[PDB]
Amino acid sequence: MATGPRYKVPFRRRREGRTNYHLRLKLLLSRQDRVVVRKSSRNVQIQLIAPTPDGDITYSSAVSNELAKYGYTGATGNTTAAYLTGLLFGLKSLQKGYEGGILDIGLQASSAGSRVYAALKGVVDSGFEIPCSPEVFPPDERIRGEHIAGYREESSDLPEQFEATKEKIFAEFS
Amino acid sequence: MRTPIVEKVIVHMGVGESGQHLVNAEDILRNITGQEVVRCFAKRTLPAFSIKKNEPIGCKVTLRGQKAQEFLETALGIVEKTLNRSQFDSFGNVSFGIEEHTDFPGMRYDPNIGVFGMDVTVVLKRPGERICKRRIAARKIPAGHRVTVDDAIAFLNESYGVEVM
Amino acid sequence: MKIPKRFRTYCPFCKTHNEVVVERVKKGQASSMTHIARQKKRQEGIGNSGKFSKVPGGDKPTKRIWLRYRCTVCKKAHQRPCFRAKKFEFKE
Amino acid sequence: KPGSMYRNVRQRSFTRRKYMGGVPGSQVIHYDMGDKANTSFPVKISLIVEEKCQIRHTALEAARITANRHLVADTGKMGFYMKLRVYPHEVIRENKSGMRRAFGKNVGTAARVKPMQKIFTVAVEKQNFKAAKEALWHAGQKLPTPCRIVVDEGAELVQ
Amino acid sequence: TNSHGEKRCTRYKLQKTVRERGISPVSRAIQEFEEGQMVHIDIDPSVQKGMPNPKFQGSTGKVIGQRGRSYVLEVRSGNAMKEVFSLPQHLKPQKY
RNA sequence: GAGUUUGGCGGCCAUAGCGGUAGGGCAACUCCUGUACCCAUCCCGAACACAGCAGAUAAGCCUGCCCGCGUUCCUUACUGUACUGAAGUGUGCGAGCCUUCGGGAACUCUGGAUCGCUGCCAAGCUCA
RNA sequence: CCUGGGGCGGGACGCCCUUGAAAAGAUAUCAAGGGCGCGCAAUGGUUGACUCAAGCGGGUCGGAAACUCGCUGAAGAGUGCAAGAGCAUAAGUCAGCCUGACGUUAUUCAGCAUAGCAGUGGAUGACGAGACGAAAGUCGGCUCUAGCGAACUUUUGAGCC
RNA sequence: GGGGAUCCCUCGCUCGCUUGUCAAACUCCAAACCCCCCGUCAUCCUAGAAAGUCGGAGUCCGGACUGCUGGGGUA
Ligand SMILES: [K+]
Ligand SMILES: [Mg+2]
Ligand SMILES: [Zn+2]
Repeated sequence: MATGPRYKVPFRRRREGRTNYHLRLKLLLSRQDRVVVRKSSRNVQIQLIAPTPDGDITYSSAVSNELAKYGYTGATGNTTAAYLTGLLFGLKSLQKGYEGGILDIGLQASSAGSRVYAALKGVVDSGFEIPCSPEVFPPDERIRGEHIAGYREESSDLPEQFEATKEKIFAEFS
Repeated sequence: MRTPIVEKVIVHMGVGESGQHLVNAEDILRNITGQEVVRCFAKRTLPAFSIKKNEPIGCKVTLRGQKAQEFLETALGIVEKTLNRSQFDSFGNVSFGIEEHTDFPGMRYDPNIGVFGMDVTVVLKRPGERICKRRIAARKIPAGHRVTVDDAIAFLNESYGVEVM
Repeated sequence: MKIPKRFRTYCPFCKTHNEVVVERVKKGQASSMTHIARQKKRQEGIGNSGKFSKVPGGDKPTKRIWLRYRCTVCKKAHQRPCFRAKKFEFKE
Repeated sequence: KPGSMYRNVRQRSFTRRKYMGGVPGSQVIHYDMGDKANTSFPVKISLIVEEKCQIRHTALEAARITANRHLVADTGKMGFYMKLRVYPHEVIRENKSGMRRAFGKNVGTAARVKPMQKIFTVAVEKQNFKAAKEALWHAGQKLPTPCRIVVDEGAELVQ
Repeated sequence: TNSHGEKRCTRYKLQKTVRERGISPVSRAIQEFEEGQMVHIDIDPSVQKGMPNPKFQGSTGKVIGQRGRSYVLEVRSGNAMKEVFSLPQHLKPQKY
């Protein structure tokens, strides 16, 4: 709303409402690569991003779309998919050589048992070192997909297929 | 997707003085809404009301969903489906102040309690106003996606048959 | 200003955070057997006594609140540099 | 108190009235004379000072009074438009003891004008050019600076 | 009378331009300088920690070490060599 | 392997803002549908959160355009003006001002442009 | 003692901000505007969630004075107190949990440019313990710059000589 | 909100678009001097740069010219 020469417009990423620069400053002071976990309504995405004066650089990247080749047919936008994507991201980053980072959830609310923390647990369980406290993780049953009992009978196959996708994703990086 | 759905319906009771009357007003409002009400606090001490800063004055409750629809239909029945142009906001919002809480079935007049009036406000939005309410990527909705007064009255007719005089 | 009577802080001796009770420090009576008291009695004679005939000076507008922090576990107190308040109470 | 006291500019501005106390109000009442709602006056002459000086509000008021009297007498009550362009913004002070704590008390206001700066502008018809010229000449006699009249609009309409 | 505080005569020195007020770009806070590098001291008023004296505003210092987040600079002040500690938010590399 | 669409994180932080106009979604995003659950409301599944078969490009988002206000840059006039570094047996009754050599605006004006540019990665795709 | 002689008046006699001060720094006067000799277990720390002032429109003797809804609103508010500076997904407001308003200790700044000088004060560290928080971090009080005092003496604290 | 029962009608401030003026302690702008650093030429420097240590001091009544519209002041 540029009223005049004395008006101050925010940064572009702040105008778009996509970044918190105070949090970003707090995260950059680590001098560690950020494990950037973002989720849309239909899938979840994880990145390993290091800062540069010219702009952020990404080291590793896993999306929910990559799980479907390993034998996953459930929804990509729930806890099991988020955990599996986190596991794949951690294993891929270990293959690349990068093995440390801090969790960057950005503007996403921090809620125990969230998809973000399921992806975080998947990253942790792959050996990828990242500071955290276990109380924010989802229960292991709902990482397996016990919410399938809610309304859908077809969702009842989520635990065994989650185990199968997990074992195949481990095998790809074994 | 331009049908002006009902974003929320709000019932507010501005008693102006706390105490037993405030509790009775909040209980009757919660009874007439079927939802917990929340106390409104004054912002400037005034010797006319003899109140201080940050002290309970009234109560209001936000209703969303079929509860809002049912309360809105009852409240419009109390005015007999009538609502004129001056009631409406400049952007599709209305409100009107009824007097007797006795018009809502399920509550009895009390000689001690008296009769407290209240004002009801329903805010008309469009399907997608989450853009200015969600946390991430929050953008102001354009002016072409807001709701006009004539659009609001047309919606009220086609949804409740509440004629506007 | 008010300070709590008991709060958790660092004990320099046990080297941990324990509950500590705050106690106001009372100034003691000066001993008559200290070297300055003996010197005053020795310099007492006929005439001016030097520094022992000085009258005590004035006072600052507010004095510091002399507080002592005793650990509830080791029962040892330590005293820190303290604030300067006109009115001081304990929060109970 | 002669105008030669607060006449020369040797100092910085003294105008921020929230950091001072008690300025006497200005004597100049109006700043627009004649017919204020007329703009189709073809001839427009102005009085420009030719030195950097400070003009006290009383000098401005005296010059304005004399010029306005001459214009009203000659061209009539609405045969002219006259504008006093400058406002007295500077606060004049005086030291009223000796040189100890000599920072003065506010005694008046003055306009700090630059060389070639317009003080008064007069707009009249073609036939009243010499009367406006004469009135502005009388006004400049009340000012603490040498002055000169210039024709701003309608030079070809006079000669 | 006139004081002797650190913030003496800092009205415009420690002021921001109109369209740079607020949260500063965070890239300036995570820049690294090598030993012996020449950096300018351009104090950011919004970063109130690790700020050198305004007397060293506008000076180029040589990086001589690091003391945590801050950098130790050798900054010339008149005819003396002063050791100035600064967070990178107030620093800026010299460009050749 | 080159480019594109979309998504994520960014850099510079209005040349990017405010406003108006016309087009798009196969994937992606999104609005959107619910509230068994993890999580939530000083009341409200509005938000946050979770789980998502449909509907939808009306919004967000993207692409095209518009000089309308704001901004930024150029151009002409103002103008080598204002101011100013150095020097001066130049000058004024004075407050001051001038000449030479060297720097040099701001505002306004004439006419233009500016309705962001850009880094990393990923995924769909378009290949010889 | 300062002092446009001295005296009367006053304190420009300690500390902090703006101007003076001439776009690095320094810079005098009984120069101009002034302020401080405090207040606060919350008016402090952290996390989460929110966004302020003021207008416009809607709402019942709830008046153009209350409370509430919507729109506009980079801040026109608030941040304890001078002045200046800083701050908006906050340095502001509310709430949850807390006491880092922690013991010890090293440098370098700046009082005191350049360029010696003190009690101090303020930045960056180290050691030892913690609070909050997914973590990153933040916290050595209250956004930054005022709120204070040598030697000797006594009293108090811990352990020693 | 100023003037002599339908507040029967008169209108000062307040908010904008144009006009005219301002600022030590205003700034959307913005020089010339100047300051730190880098390179360069120039000058000094092994007949000793910069740096360091030690011996001896005087000095802390200044004044003037040319500028800074320097501040104060009628001057
Ligand atoms: K004298
Ligand atoms: Mg004397
Ligand atoms: Zn203890």
